[PDB]
Amino acid sequence: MVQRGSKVRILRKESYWYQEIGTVASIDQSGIKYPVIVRFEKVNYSNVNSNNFSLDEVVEVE
Amino acid sequence: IGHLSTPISNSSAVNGLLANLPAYRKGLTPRLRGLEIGMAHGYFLTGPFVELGPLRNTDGGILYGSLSAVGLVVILTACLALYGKANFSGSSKSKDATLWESGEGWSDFVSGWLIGGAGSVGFAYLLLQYI
Amino acid sequence: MFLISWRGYWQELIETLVWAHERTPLANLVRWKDKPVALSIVQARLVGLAHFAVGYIVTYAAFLIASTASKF
Amino acid sequence: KIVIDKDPVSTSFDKWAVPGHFSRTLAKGPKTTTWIWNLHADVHDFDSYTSDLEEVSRKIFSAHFGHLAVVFIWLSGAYFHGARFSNYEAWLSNPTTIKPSAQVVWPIVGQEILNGDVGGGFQGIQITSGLFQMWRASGITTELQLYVTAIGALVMAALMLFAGWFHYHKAAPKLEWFQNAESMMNHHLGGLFGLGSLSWAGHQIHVSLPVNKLLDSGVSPQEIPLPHEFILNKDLIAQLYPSFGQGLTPFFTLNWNEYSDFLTFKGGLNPVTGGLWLSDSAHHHLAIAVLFIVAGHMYRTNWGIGHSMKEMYDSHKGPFTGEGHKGVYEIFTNSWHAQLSLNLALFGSLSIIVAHHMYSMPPYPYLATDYATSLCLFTHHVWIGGFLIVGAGAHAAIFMVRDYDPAQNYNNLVDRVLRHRDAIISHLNWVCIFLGFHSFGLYIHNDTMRALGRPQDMFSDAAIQLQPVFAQWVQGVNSAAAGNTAPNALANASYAFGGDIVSVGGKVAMMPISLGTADFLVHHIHAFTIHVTVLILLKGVLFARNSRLIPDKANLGFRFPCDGPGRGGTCQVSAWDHVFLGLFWMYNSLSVVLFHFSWKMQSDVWGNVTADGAVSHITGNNFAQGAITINGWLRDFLWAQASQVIQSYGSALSAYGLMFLGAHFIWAFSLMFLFSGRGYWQELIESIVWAHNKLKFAPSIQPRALSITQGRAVGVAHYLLGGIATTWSFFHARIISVG
Amino acid sequence: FSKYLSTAPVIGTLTAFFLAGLLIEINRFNPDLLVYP
Amino acid sequence: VMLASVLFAGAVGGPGIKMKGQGPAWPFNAQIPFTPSEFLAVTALGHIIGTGVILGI
Amino acid sequence: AHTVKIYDTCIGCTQCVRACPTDVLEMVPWDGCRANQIASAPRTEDCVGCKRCESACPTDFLSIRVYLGAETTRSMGLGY
Amino acid sequence: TLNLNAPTPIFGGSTGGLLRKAEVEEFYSITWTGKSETVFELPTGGAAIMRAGENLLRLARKEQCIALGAQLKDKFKITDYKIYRVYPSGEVQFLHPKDGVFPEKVNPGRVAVGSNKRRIGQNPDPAKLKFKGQETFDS
Ligand code: CLA
Ligand code: CLA
Ligand SMILES: CC1=C(C/C=C(\C)CCC[C@H](C)CCC[C@H](C)CCCC(C)C)C(=O)c2ccccc2C1=O
Ligand SMILES: CC1=C(C/C=C(\C)CCC[C@H](C)CCC[C@H](C)CCCC(C)C)C(=O)c2ccccc2C1=O
Repeated sequence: MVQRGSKVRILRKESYWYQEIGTVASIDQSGIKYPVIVRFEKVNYSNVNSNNFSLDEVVEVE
Repeated sequence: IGHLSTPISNSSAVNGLLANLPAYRKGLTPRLRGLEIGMAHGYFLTGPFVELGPLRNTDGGILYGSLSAVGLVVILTACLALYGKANFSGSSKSKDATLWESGEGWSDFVSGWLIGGAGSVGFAYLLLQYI
Repeated sequence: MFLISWRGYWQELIETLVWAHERTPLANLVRWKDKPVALSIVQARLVGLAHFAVGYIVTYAAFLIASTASKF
Repeated sequence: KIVIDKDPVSTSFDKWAVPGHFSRTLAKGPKTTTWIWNLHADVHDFDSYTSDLEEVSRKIFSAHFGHLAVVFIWLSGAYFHGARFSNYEAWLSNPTTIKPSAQVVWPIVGQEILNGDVGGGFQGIQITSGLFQMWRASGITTELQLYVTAIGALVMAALMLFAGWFHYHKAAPKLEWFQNAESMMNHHLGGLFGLGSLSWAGHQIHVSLPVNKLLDSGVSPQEIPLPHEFILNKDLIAQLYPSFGQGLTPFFTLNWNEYSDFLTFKGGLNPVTGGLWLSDSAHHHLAIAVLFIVAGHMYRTNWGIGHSMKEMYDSHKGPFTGEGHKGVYEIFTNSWHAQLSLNLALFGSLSIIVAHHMYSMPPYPYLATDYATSLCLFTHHVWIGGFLIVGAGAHAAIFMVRDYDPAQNYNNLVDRVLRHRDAIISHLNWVCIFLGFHSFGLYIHNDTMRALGRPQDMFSDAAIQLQPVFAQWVQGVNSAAAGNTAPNALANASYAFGGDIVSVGGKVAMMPISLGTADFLVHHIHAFTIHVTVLILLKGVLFARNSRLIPDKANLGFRFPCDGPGRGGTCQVSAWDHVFLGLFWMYNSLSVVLFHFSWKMQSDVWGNVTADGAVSHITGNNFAQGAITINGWLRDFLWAQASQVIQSYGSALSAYGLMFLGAHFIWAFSLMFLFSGRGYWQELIESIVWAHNKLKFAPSIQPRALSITQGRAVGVAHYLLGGIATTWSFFHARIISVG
Repeated sequence: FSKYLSTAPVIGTLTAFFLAGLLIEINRFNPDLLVYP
Repeated sequence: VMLASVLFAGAVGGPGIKMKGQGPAWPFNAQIPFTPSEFLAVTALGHIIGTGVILGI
Repeated sequence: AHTVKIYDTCIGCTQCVRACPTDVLEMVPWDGCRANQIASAPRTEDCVGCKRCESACPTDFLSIRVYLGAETTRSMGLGY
Repeated sequence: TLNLNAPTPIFGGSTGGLLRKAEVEEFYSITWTGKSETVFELPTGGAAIMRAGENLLRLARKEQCIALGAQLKDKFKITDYKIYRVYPSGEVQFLHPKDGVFPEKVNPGRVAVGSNKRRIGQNPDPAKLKFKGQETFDS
């Protein structure tokens, strides 16, 4: 279980920020798949900084 | 309206020349309009070959120049045969049903181009070497 | 030409040559069966590289032969 | 009506800190490294971020002051280096023998070998800019007059730079001060062009003509009185052309015939120098002034009399062309790009007209015998002119994307050209293919005929002749025109059409450039290569908004790389990419014009004259039978005349040899950007960010590959720089050695 | 203006102006340094 | 000749002027027509026509 | 025709639909939640393959993909 | 339906539109009501004038209809554009709005066509689907 503000590492192998550190901005309090919103320092090639991940793709390195 | 209307678009001075050439003329059969097309193009095509040739100051130059021009007409008979073999497959009908739209007469057109093309190449060989 | 210039210049150049062929009398009658398009993106990378590679090799083989056969 | 605003922009350094301050897209910080190139791309494009035409035009006005500053700064350096570091004083005593020189090189690592034996007791770089011949025609005899002019340009540079600060930060004019085109045309015609040619006509009479009358009498540059003495001492201006003793009474009483000795129509070349007669050019700009001052009283202002350009276009409409020119005035007083493209077209079209009128009618004394300068003066202004014509097709395309309004343009002359653009482009498409076959193929024919041992079947002068009869006739009506249809002129407009050989020193100043079978071929190469260059640029203009392929190409922009790999692939569809492709073709077109020029003159025109009168040219009349085949263009021009740019190592011409190979590098380096694409490098950089992220020091400004539009731009920039600077080095190292 | 001189193009230029002029003045008093003597 | 050319410019080019009645007025506010904008116009044109006429003959 | 497949990491942002120049895409309600949406491509025969729907998807490595298949007259974008 | 005949805008021009492809198979027509007599750019060349209308325009491509249908929603705010594709010498009537609403708006009753119940990193290798009729993205 990840909470907001927690510094996570992404295990989604397709992501631009795979195996990189980001801070969770929020989690969605419903049963929606991919609820974990992580904000990253580094922008991807579409110059965005957020994505929706699941709890299986993140860890709790804090 | 989809087509542009310039003042010289749809002018009767050039719409009358188009309607009377042997590609759009109404009275002709495909054997005749292949002959009229073939007689005109074979007549001038021997022009550049006898005056601009690899051999021009020879015995010698009027025949071999006109031998080259009938060489084009026998090449272009194949092109008119191959265009008819390809574009009219099964004699593919369309909305207009002319010689150009559906096939419907096409084997006669190529022979008409063959007869008039080889004619006027040889006909202009008479007016240059002789006459 | 196939390396520097790329495709959608030529696709918009053929869309006017298609027009000028469909509106020219005595040639409006002759019709293609294949709609003319530009060479594809992967296609003219190969076409540009082929002309590059043949021209690379043909030029040296003419120079390497004639610069040595003239003197030995 | 002058209307301004008082202090709209403060003079602060708060925005000097932040780069990218002007736009909402920038100044947030570079998250990637494209921002470093996004910043330098859209700075001087004021129209994108600022959405007020009043604010946009104030930026544009005060920026030309900054460009006026850098030209004056550059002009002062032209005058300073002629004052300090030049042999201009020794050159006036012997102008044929001594090579013109400035730019002494410092005694460091070995580049002081470039300070060569250039003439007299001076050592420096033999320059090819013609400033020595321009300053002699201006009358300058000592270096003090060059030194004060270098100071005079720097104070003028500060004057323009202050005026750009003042007219944006302090007193910025409103929009209505800029939209007054009739008062602007009135002022620039009579004031800038008329008084500028009236006041320069004053210099050529009082200053240039007296000192040159003694210089072509050949006394000394020291014995000649200073040019203020020709204003003060009226006895001194009376011993040479004694019509100054009557004053301005021939002028006001219309008895202008008394000025027949310093306002002539002699019209030839000086037999002592080989330049135009200065009394012709004195009479010239005086006649140009009155034509320009009178024409500046044409357009209407706040005094009622005068033409209105808005009502000349209304009721200039025919039956072919619909609503006529109605709307082109309102387009031209609102679009800054349509004003830019048209003023760029005829600035670059003029710059090639300047090149053609200056090798054949050499305006300056000892410019014609200076083959080292007359070729570089031609090849410069041709090259300057072709860049500006590509900027015409560029900025006409930027007009179409955001300044074109369909509501203002219904059935006018912009609408009706954008409605039959498929008829314009395809008829332009055919005439390139007709000209490419029937001009280049006549070289391919002549290659194949001379290779096969058939020299009687090619197109030559001892073969199937293609004589240029439409140009040889015009050579006849202009060579026999002095005395018959221009009866007051003593000699012809030029010696290039027909006339004697003017021989100044031992060398040809000018001689009749004949036209033959080869000249038919190259002038149709020129006709071909220009028509393709038009075809790419005009396709970009007419299809800048839409096509059958992409119907919303103006919603995507003037400068975007592609609409994807769909529709078969839509790479280089935008209006920017046609400017990118036309740059090579402009490079392709102009480089033949400069290859045509450099060998036409060396074989038929330029050369030496013996003591009897026979001419022996430079390359020895080998343009006639060599320049009809591509092999003769390779063997007798590019291989035979680059024998001075490669044998130049170890001599004073060595920096031409180093610029030769060094520009072959930058040209070939450009193909790395042109032939390849971006997405290779963006995954190659992903291996290099890893090897920096491994050692924990990867930059926070994330490295990106250059964009698709930038990779095209950085490849065309090094392409032109690589080939022009090769042609720069080949031309300079050749004609310095032989001419 | 001092915060302007800390920006990348100017401080990329004046240090390159410094490091070039370092190398320029070296070859004036110490010319033609092939090897260490 | 020159004084005739100002009348020839004032009779032909005079009614050619499209905008009439503008300023400035005459300095004594007189009831004189052809306002001194137009008088400087036809005299300059009269000096233009009268110059080529004199030099042409 | 080109194949367009929409993956379940979509968020109902509706950005790829309004960036389509040939009106291929549309929004549809989702089964398991019945509140959020997903894009859908019921008109893949109209797809030219411009990949503008991938330039507008905000998810990291976009939820809608375009695989350029066989080229018909629509997907070639031909006016003839 | 298409409501042909409907008045073409007052245009007279455009070489660049509706050539021989239209008469054999598949041309398109966009129909709208323009609430002025104002000028608008065409995808062919630029002007016509929109009628009071019932305005109709016969275009060559669907891509040219949505480009014009975007201009009427942008510049004139007339979003009532209703494109079609023709009969016997055409294919499919009533192309847009396909379900009575714009595609960016949600409408129940639509079915998720082309949906995948997986991510893109969960796509199989092509070696697993080698020598089969399955493709590496279809489900
Ligand atoms: C000297 C005092 C001074 C000061 C403090 C300012 C300050 C300002 N100016 Mg002003 N201005 C000035 C004089 C000054 N200006 C002058 C002399 C001109 C005439 C050129 C202008 C014309 C002008 C315009 C049109 C604009 C400004 C703007 C600005 C504001 C932002 C500019 C900026 O941050 O980039 C600083 C820029 C630089 C450091 C680059 C200067 C480039 C110089 C001029 C030429 C360099 C080319 C050179 C020849 C290099 C060639 C290549 C090389 C390799 C050889 C800032 C308040 C902008 C503004 O107010 O936006 C709202 C704006 O649009 N100024
Ligand atoms: C030297 C290399 C080269 C060549 C030969 C061409 C040729 C052409 N370019 Mg290309 N181009 C080039 C470099 C070249 N370009 C580069 C580097 C770029 C990137 C900037 C471009 C980008 C470009 C643009 C943007 C455009 C062109 C266009 C054209 C065509 C002009 C039409 C014409 O006159 O054809 C005449 C044909 C020739 C001169 C070829 C000579 C061959 C002889 C005469 C005939 C062949 C002999 C024989 C019959 C062969 C058949 C026998 C065999 C089958 C057995 C022509 C095909 C333009 C176009 O297509 O518009 C119509 C156009 O708009 N090119
Ligand atoms: C000229 C050009 C075209 C237009 C080329 C076309 C339409 C093909 C025209 C070639 C004609 C048919 C002549 C080709 C004949 C060859 C000599 C032989 C071909 C037959 C082989 C199978 C042997 C592109 O489509 C293109 C696309 C992408 C990048 C660059 C370019 C590009 O440069
Ligand atoms: C080489 C190449 C690249 C890679 C080139 C890049 C990334 C440019 C980077 C090179 C510059 C020189 C990096 C500059 C870094 C610093 C500014 C250096 C500062 C040093 C100071 C002392 C001045 C592309 O991105 C590309 C894209 C599209 C088509 C072709 C190409 C292409 O050919």
